[PDB]
Amino acid sequence: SMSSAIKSYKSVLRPNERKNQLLKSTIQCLEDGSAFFFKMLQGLFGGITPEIVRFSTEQEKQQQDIALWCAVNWFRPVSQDSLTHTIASDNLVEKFEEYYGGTASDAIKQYFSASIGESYYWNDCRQQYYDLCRELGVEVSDLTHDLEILCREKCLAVATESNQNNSIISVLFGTGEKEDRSVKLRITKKILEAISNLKEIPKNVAPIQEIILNVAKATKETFRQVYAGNLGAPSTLEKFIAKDGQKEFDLKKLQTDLKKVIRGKSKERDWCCQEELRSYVEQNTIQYDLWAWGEMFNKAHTALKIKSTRNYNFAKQRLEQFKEIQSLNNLLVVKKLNDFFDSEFFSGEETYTICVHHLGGKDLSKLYKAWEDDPADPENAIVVLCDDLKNNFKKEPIRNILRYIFTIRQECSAQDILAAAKYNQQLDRYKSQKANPSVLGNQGFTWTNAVILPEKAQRNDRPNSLDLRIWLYLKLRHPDGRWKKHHIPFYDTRFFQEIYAAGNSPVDTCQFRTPRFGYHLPKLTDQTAIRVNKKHVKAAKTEARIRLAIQQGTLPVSNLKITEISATINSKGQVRIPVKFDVGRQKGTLQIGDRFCGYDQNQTASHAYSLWEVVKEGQYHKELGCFVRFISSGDIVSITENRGNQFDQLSYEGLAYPQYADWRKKASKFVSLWQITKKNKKKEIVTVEAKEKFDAICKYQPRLYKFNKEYAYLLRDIVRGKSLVELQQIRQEIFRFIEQDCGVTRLGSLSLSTLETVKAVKGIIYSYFSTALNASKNNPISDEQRKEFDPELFALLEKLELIRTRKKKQKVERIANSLIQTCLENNIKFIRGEGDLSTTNNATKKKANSRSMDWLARGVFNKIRQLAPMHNITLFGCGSLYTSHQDPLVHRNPDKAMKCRWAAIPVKDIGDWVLRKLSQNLRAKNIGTGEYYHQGVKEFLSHYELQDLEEELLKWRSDRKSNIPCWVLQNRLAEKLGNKEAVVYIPVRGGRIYFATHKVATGAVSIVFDQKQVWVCNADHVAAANIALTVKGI
RNA sequence: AGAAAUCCGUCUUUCAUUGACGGAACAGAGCAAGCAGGGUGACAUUAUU
DNA sequence: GCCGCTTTCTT
DNA sequence: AATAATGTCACCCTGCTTGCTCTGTTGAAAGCGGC
DNA sequence: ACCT
Ligand SMILES: [Mg+2]
Ligand SMILES: [Mg+2]
Ligand SMILES: [Mg+2]
Repeated sequence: SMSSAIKSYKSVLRPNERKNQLLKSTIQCLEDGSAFFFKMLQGLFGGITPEIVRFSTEQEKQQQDIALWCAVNWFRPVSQDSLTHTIASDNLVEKFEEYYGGTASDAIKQYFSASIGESYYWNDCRQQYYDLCRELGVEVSDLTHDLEILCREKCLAVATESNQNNSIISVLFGTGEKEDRSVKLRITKKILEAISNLKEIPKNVAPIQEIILNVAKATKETFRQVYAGNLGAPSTLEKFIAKDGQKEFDLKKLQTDLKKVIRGKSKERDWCCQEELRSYVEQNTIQYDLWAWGEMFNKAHTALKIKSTRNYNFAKQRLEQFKEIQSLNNLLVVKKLNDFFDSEFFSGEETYTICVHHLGGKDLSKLYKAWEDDPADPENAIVVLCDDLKNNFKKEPIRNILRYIFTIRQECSAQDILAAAKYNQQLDRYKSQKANPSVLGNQGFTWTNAVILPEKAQRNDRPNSLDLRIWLYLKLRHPDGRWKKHHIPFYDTRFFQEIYAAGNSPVDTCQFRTPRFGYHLPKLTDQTAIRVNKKHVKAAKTEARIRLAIQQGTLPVSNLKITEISATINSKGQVRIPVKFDVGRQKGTLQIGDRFCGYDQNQTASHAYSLWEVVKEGQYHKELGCFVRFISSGDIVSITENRGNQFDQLSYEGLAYPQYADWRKKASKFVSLWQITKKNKKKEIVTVEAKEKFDAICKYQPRLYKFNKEYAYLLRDIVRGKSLVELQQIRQEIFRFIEQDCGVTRLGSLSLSTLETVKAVKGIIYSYFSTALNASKNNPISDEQRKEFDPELFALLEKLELIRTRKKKQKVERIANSLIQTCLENNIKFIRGEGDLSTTNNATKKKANSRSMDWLARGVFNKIRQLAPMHNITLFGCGSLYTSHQDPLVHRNPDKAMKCRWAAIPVKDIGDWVLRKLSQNLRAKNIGTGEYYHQGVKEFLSHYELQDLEEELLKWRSDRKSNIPCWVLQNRLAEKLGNKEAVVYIPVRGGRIYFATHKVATGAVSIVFDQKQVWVCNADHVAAANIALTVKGI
């Protein structure tokens, strides 16, 4: 079938005063009718029955909890604006049972027992339904009968059966002739009859078309008139009659569609309360208008259905969580675990929830073993495990909690202790968990056929200024209630460029006139002569280029064949323009010649991509079950130029050290004048001269943006113990750093490091405000106070955060663009990406969590997911586990194959940290990836013939005076490699080098290491290859 | 149908009226975390009496 | 053919 | 032993800040009468 | 496990 995607444009409307008033009144009208339908539909959904739900969910393959669907429609947490019949949560269960005829299910119990925010209140929508029946002056059974018709006609969304657009307005309040349903039902039933018992199932549809025409007593030219009275969109049966006749016949499918029609049309639409309901709606809104009532209904109905569905799923989830909690609730082990706070191993003012990560997690087991194996030295076992654990990502255990656990290890096993910690976390999260309130929301309203078509646009073009206006033609409601259409303009140079400007190209047709869709605008020259206001130049430039393209006759004509464009408008005048377009036919599974890629997301280094082809002959891959060939690997990059020099906006690290001496000098003059205040001995004040820290920062010659982050921290430290006078002087320095020369307000790339730098600068200003206003636990400060004290610098807080927000949005867009453009250029139809990456969690260090917040792994994946189907490129998510260590084309071909990662360190640069890592890795044989790094250390010693060192290398702990020095390893390696500048391969986690069996990374070179031929590859390119080769779902 | 308008943004000790460039959007609810001060509380290294 | 309205469509 | 420097780790608070998921929307396709 |  033909796949499609959606692009869109967003601007603000510019109506004159009179039309602005009309638009304001029309939107207010639509909004008030929306609130009315919201309350009325809340009432009507309060009125559904178990048997309506049963009928709507009946063909569902998984059985639905009908009682729970009833519940999520009968009782809703709601806002004060729709609260009509307050119910205490106490009574929820009881009242539900009264309505349901039986005991409330456990999932329903979880839904009722869940928390709600303070501005929300439980509302009994079934009582609201009864009172609505009274207001309408109809019997309850009558309105319920009409509700059954509505839910059968798909006019309302019930459970898993979605609504049929806005059809409710036409079906219930429409003024026109309707279908002859009995005719369609008879014809459909006999057609299913006739095709039920065929003694020869034809391969083509011609005999079946014969049968249908004979039953319907019509010809191919009269079937529509006979069957549907020439009314409505063509049915499946009409289009079956329309088919060629040599086309193949799917008997199963025709029977399925005919059964659908018999099921949906067996009961007629005989309303009981139609005219009451129409009078009610019209009195509470405006005189009947299909479009306007449709918009009101759409807003209200969407708002209600999304929350009912979410609460259904949430209640099921909550029941599962509750059963998991009550399962591992070992009363005694939990109680003694928490008795840690009531024991003298804790002297804190307050307690806190004990979690798995506070215990070391699984490794608590190991610790118990130590205690079994060497009692009466428990402190050393604790210290050894803690040192072995320490990870730059995971949060370290609480030493006293482990100390107290030793006390009770005879009574409480390791597994029961970790079960108890898991129970603590799960119960806490279960208790704060909140049900979802039904609220109208602030969605806008859509006018259909609102944009004047580009080829019909009124254009007041000048020789040097194209008419840049796009006009909507909208029906608006006047004070007398009359609807009239008015022209309202808006500007969008991107919508102008991509679609709306009048193309004149003799030979070119494209979908969107922008580079990623294959079109580039002409270059501006010395003849361009742009003379506009300063605040329009960029827009002017785009206009100029389009003008040039029209003058050259090279502006492509849009091939989208747009016949109507709709516009969605809100109360603030903003307009949204959706454009749907076809992207090609749906792809089949991998053929030979199909190309696919994978991408690896990195933080400090570039995202990597790896490009592969399915081949007829070549290297076989089991998991793909095909032959594959490596095309190429690379770094994801987004270059822009400054007078010929290139910059990767994604990775640029700013000026090298020697190139910003002046800037550094200025910072230097400041720090020589100041000192850091510190008072954590007693209340006595300790002074250190800031230059000490500044020299330390400048010692290892960082590049510009790292330097700026480090200097931001320094400034914050300088600001900490000062007085107001001092702060006034310091305020002058803070402004110079932020605003001039190399400050984040003029320089900084889209790199993660730059975002962290801007965050550190915000930290400076935050510390300024905290110290100035004497902040404390008993004296919290607010934004009101901060703004009153120093409005300008408080404004800089928001400005810096907006800078970060804009950087991050632009960055996500640019990463997706670079990868998609790589795919288009290398004819890639499939992308694999890690859909698995961590966001943030209590078990992770706050520094790593903050970095991950600025990393935006999920956002990047979502953006690639958004852009890929716009070029018929499929994106698959895959689990990220072990993708950095698998050996490409060897792992799962046929067996599991993994290796450590390596770094290329010059021998002179081999410091005590290398020994730390080497020692740790060697004495680190364990489950998971440690085994591969222990193996890598083994191979390292073998290759460099340093095995004699292994022994003492294993006794290496940090700070031991009898540790082997760096000069030892450096001198052996320089003995063997000849000099001090030759590289040494070291196994280190996160290293950028992978020793691959195969040449699976562009630019790899083969060496022999530990008597093994192996390709020295970029580790992230290896990871991208691993991701590309994965087939398993996430 | 009313000549005005950066649609929204990015890079650069380069800030550009011919510099180089990028983007489907929107609503509500929910969840997860971060920071600046301030408190608590454990450990570890130095360097001494 | 267009506009503005109706209806049904099982995608 | 014991004091005090400097660093690590964690746990809490007030009042702000952020990213991510969920469940949805931005209709399709035909005829009619009046232009 | 990703992430260094
Ligand atoms: Mg990865
Ligand atoms: Mg700038
Ligand atoms: Mg990687």
